Amino acid sequence: PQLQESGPTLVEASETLSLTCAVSGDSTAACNSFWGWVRQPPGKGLEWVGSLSHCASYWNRGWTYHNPSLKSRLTLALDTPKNLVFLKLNSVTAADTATYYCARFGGEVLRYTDWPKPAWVDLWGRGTLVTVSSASTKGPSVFPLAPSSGGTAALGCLVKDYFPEPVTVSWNSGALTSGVHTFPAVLQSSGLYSLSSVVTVPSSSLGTQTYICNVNHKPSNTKVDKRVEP
Amino acid sequence: GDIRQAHCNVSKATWNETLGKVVKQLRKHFGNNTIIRFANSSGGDLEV
Amino acid sequence: QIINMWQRIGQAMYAPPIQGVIRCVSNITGLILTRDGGSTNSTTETFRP
Amino acid sequence: LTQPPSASGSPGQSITISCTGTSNNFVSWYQQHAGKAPKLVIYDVNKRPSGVPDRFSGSKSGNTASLTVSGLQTDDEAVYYCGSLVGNWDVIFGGGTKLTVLGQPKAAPSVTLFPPSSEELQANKATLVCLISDFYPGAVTVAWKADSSPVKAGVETTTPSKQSNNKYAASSYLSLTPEQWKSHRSYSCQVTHEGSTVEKTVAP
Ligand SMILES: *[C@@H]1O[C@H](CO)[C@@H](O[C@@H]2O[C@H](CO)[C@@H](O[C@@H]3O[C@H](CO[C@H]4O[C@H](CO[C@H]5O[C@H](CO)[C@@H](O)[C@H](O)[C@@H]5O[C@H]5O[C@H](CO)[C@@H](O)[C@H](O)[C@@H]5O)[C@@H](O)[C@H](O[C@H]5O[C@H](CO)[C@@H](O)[C@H](O)[C@@H]5O)[C@@H]4O)[C@@H](O)[C@H](O[C@H]4O[C@H](CO)[C@@H](O)[C@H](O)[C@@H]4O[C@H]4O[C@H](CO)[C@@H](O)[C@H](O)[C@@H]4O[C@H]4O[C@H](CO)[C@@H](O)[C@H](O)[C@@H]4O)[C@@H]3O)[C@H](O)[C@H]2NC(C)=O)[C@H](O)[C@H]1NC(C)=O
Ligand SMILES: *[C@@H]1O[C@H](CO)[C@@H](O[C@@H]2O[C@H](CO)[C@@H](O[C@@H]3O[C@H](CO[C@H]4O[C@H](CO[C@H]5O[C@H](CO)[C@@H](O)[C@H](O)[C@@H]5O)[C@@H](O)[C@H](O[C@H]5O[C@H](CO)[C@@H](O)[C@H](O)[C@@H]5O)[C@@H]4O)[C@@H](O)[C@H](O[C@H]4O[C@H](CO)[C@@H](O)[C@H](O)[C@@H]4O[C@H]4O[C@H](CO)[C@@H](O)[C@H](O)[C@@H]4O[C@H]4O[C@H](CO)[C@@H](O)[C@H](O)[C@@H]4O)[C@@H]3O)[C@H](O)[C@H]2NC(C)=O)[C@H](O)[C@H]1NC(C)=O
Ligand SMILES: *[C@@H]1O[C@H](CO)[C@@H](O[C@@H]2O[C@H](CO)[C@@H](O[C@@H]3O[C@H](CO[C@H]4O[C@H](CO)[C@@H](O)[C@H](O)[C@@H]4O)[C@@H](O)[C@H](O[C@H]4O[C@H](CO)[C@@H](O)[C@H](O)[C@@H]4O[C@H]4O[C@H](CO)[C@@H](O)[C@H](O)[C@@H]4O[C@H]4O[C@H](CO)[C@@H](O)[C@H](O)[C@@H]4O)[C@@H]3O)[C@H](O)[C@H]2NC(C)=O)[C@H](O)[C@H]1NC(C)=O
Ligand SMILES: *[C@@H]1O[C@H](CO)[C@@H](O[C@@H]2O[C@H](CO)[C@@H](O[C@@H]3O[C@H](CO)[C@@H](O)[C@H](O[C@H]4O[C@H](CO)[C@@H](O)[C@H](O)[C@@H]4O[C@H]4O[C@H](CO)[C@@H](O)[C@H](O)[C@@H]4O)[C@@H]3O)[C@H](O)[C@H]2NC(C)=O)[C@H](O)[C@H]1NC(C)=O
Ligand SMILES: *[C@@H]1O[C@H](CO)[C@@H](O[C@@H]2O[C@H](CO)[C@@H](O[C@@H]3O[C@H](CO)[C@@H](O)[C@H](O)[C@@H]3O)[C@H](O)[C@H]2NC(C)=O)[C@H](O)[C@H]1NC(C)=O
Ligand SMILES: *[C@@H]1O[C@H](CO)[C@@H](O[C@@H]2O[C@H](CO)[C@@H](O[C@@H]3O[C@H](CO)[C@@H](O)[C@H](O)[C@@H]3O)[C@H](O)[C@H]2NC(C)=O)[C@H](O)[C@H]1NC(C)=O
Ligand SMILES: *[C@@H]1O[C@H](CO)[C@@H](O[C@@H]2O[C@H](CO)[C@@H](O)[C@H](O)[C@H]2NC(C)=O)[C@H](O)[C@H]1NC(C)=O
Ligand SMILES: *[C@@H]1O[C@H](CO)[C@@H](O)[C@H](O)[C@H]1NC(C)=O
Repeated sequence: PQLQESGPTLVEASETLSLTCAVSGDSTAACNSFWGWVRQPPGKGLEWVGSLSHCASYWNRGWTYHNPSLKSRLTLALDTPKNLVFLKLNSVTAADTATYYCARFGGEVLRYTDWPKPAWVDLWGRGTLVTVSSASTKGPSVFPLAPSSGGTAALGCLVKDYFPEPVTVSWNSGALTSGVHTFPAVLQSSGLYSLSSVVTVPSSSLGTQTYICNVNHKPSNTKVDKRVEP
Repeated sequence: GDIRQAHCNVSKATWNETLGKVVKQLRKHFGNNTIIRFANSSGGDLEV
Repeated sequence: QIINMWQRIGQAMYAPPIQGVIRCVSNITGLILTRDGGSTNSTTETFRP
Repeated sequence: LTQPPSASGSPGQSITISCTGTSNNFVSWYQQHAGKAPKLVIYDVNKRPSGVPDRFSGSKSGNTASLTVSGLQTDDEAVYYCGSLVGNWDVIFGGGTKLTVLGQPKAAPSVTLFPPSSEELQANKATLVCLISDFYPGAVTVAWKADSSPVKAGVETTTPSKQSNNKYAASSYLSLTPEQWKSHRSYSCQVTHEGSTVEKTVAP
């Protein structure tokens, strides 16, 4: 049993996000489990999206469950012959940016009382990352970070809004190795990316000897070096 | 599906109205005024 | 599923299973009723299916 | 559902992580390795699935549900989420508990706070960055304050990542307007690690 997610990894804001899961080794017709999605925003917890099933009762043609908040903007769909799962999100914002997983829901699905009760996802997919942005490829804004402890202080270079990854920041073009550090990127509410760096140097070195970081960005064609002074 | 026993539905308003019209017809024989009580099957085969 | 109606002996019919949920709507057009023998005829009367 | 932010243990020891808010028995726990997809390690409370070691056991007492991992090992280092059915058909997930089976030794975090720059203020933007590093376990919550009262707006915190020295590190980004930056003198950044907190403050 394998779940393969497919669709656009990059969508613009306010548009319609569509994703499709392709199941292999199992039938969507099977009444043993529900089929839906679970999205996990970057560096955040798991949020339930929704699931449905055509296996109905006497008063309905099926069952469809939506997450109360996402209800208005989403539509869930199952293709039984083609064995495919669908997800459509209307009016999407950068807040909806997440790694979307194709989820198979287990529970009291094959033998329920009243309505069916799905409670846990037994089978997951590999998942894909969909990033929602209202802008295009952008170059990073570079500002220096002026330090002031413990005989040796720390200074760094600030990397502001940019897209897409990656960015490589070296101190004096790889002159210093020991005592050099770089932090990972961060996704902004505006759909962009941001990160920074830090290096520890003696106070005695402060003077005519200054520190310059070398910023390099391939997509936006940006190589910018900036000197740091307190 | 539903874990349930088979069930039969009858609307309370519709069954009552008929009963009220029917119970009056029995009094064209059993007399103007008398008490008519209804009850389920006495006993026997399942078909009965 | 296994029934003998009309008090038939020697032949029992097995009703085959049906795929899916069965739903049906019919008209109730009449009843089969019996009157009790206990009397107290001049007091009250009870009717049963 | 409320899941404890962090949890730590040495190899061979037994860890018990809790969850609350579960009134039903539909409780289930998940294991997600960083940079991978979540995998279900337990369902229907105590019951185990296929290819899952006996050492994982579910338990629920009252409104509190609990997972227990005995005989810790390298492959157990991940984020653990709990989830359960609620109401009619809705299902929710906890914040998840990050359990780390990292090599020794435990250590207090380290905070370095950088105020906005002069060139940054020229763009009519103000951003303060808290740099937290060299801590165990790899799960830390970060808080912001202005003078006294806390700051609930403009907070961006990301999941920590392991370094070359095996110590975890994370960075929180606070973006605000220059008007509120010059008005309020000092800006405090509180970093809570295993109950104990580490604080830093900056003023222009
Ligand atoms: C013989 O006679 C018998 C009668 O004596 C007869 O029994 C009756 O059968 C019929 C059908 O045959 C029954 O009618 C159905 O009932 C279903 C269940 O209804 C119950 O639940 C709903 C939902 O309640 C939750 O949600 C609301 C809104 O959020 C809340 O207000 C509730 O508090 C509750 O919230 C909890 O759960 C949420 C979700 O988990 C949580 O988020 C939340 O935090 C809470 O935990 C109630 O609204 C119902 O209340 C009504 O009835 C009571 C009765 O006392 C009244 O007092 C009350 O005022 C209300 O009137 C009830 O409690 C219905 O779901 C079902 O309707 C669905 O199907 C029709 C099909 O056409 C759709 O048109 C309709 O829109 C509904 O679709 C939704 O739900 C289905 C699943 O049911 C989904 O597949 C569908 O996609 C859609 O889901 C969407 O909306 C959901 C919210 O509804 C949402 O959660 C999803 O995520 C999604 O977005 C239908 O009406 C009837 O109840 C029986 N009555 C009795 C007494 O048994 C029997 O059939 C007869 N026999 C024969 C042979 O005929
Ligand atoms: C009770 O429980 C049972 C289960 O025990 C439930 O039964 C299930 O019910 C669902 C819902 O109907 C069914 O899904 C439908 O599938 C059909 C196709 O079915 C055929 O193919 C299935 C898949 O076969 C593949 O997989 C299997 C397994 O891996 C594999 O072995 C096989 O080789 C193949 O590879 C078969 O499973 C299926 O077999 C079933 O039927 C047999 C008899 O035919 C029977 O012998 C079997 O035992 C088995 O029961 C069969 O061979 C889809 O076509 C259908 O999609 C239409 O219908 C649903 C509603 O039913 C609707 O929501 C859809 O939107 C869609 O309707 C559109 O398309 C129609 C044409 O395709 C068209 O006619 C419609 O008007 C409509 O078109 C309009 O709308 C669309 C947008 O919606 C628009 O684009 C159009 O332009 C147009 O405007 C269903 O998805 C299950 O198959 C069925 N069985 C099982 C085992 O799950 C049952 O629901 C429960 N409840 C009740 C009350 O009974
Ligand atoms: C007293 O009189 C009343 C009224 O006269 C009687 O009530 C009658 O009851 C009949 C059933 O016994 C019923 O016959 C049904 O007709 C329905 C309508 O047919 C018309 O519409 C269809 C399109 O839908 C046209 O194609 C067709 O040509 C007609 O014009 C049918 O829909 C019924 O079929 C379903 O019900 C019977 C049981 O009632 C099942 O055996 C049958 O298989 C069908 O059930 C499947 O389909 C429904 C959805 O339609 C699903 O919900 C269900 O789960 C089943 O789905 C599974 O099973 C099938 C295979 O069975 C499979 O293919 C599928 O994939 C799923 O696996 C039925 O044909 C009369 O219409 C009805 N009278 C009236 C006026 O409506 C009453 O019985 C009388 N009393 C007594 C004691 O006899
Ligand atoms: C045995 O079963 C039969 C069949 O199920 C039962 O007979 C049915 O009984 C139901 C209810 O008693 C009845 O349903 C209504 O029919 C109306 C037409 O006659 C419909 O207009 C009405 O639909 C509205 O209500 C629904 C539920 O509230 C909504 O889902 C639906 O969308 C409708 O709402 C609309 O209309 C309003 C204005 O009125 C509007 O504001 C809305 O925007 C929307 O447009 C009901 O569905 C069936 O008609 C009956 N069927 C038959 C053949 O008679 C019988 O009662 C059962 N017996 C027992 C004992 O259980
Ligand atoms: C059993 O049968 C009786 C009739 O013998 C049913 O009584 C009915 O009750 C409803 C109220 O539930 C009456 O409707 C009322 O109408 C008046 C006049 O328009 C109005 O003022 C009220 O506000 C209400 O709407 C109805 O008239 C009445 N039937 C008769 C013939 O008067 C009773 O409903 C049946 N059993 C059940 C299940 O209720
Ligand atoms: C028609 O309705 C009557 C009334 O409910 C049903 O009679 C009930 O029959 C059951 C037996 O199946 C009785 O249970 C008995 O209870 C007594 C007292 O506790 C006990 O001594 C027996 O051992 C047995 O448990 C039940 O009491 C009785 N109802 C009443 C009110 O006495 C009858 O079954 C119905 N007919 C059909 C065909 O359903
Ligand atoms: C149960 O009774 C109803 C009403 O008498 C029947 O429905 C009628 O069918 C005739 C057929 O010619 C129509 O002319 C009537 O208009 C229908 N009634 C209504 C109110 O529209 C129904 O057919 C009966 N049940 C069965 C199984 O036949
Ligand atoms: C029954 O009622 C009729 C009128 O409805 C009346 O003439 C007759 O006397 C009554 N019989 C009695 C009360 O025995």
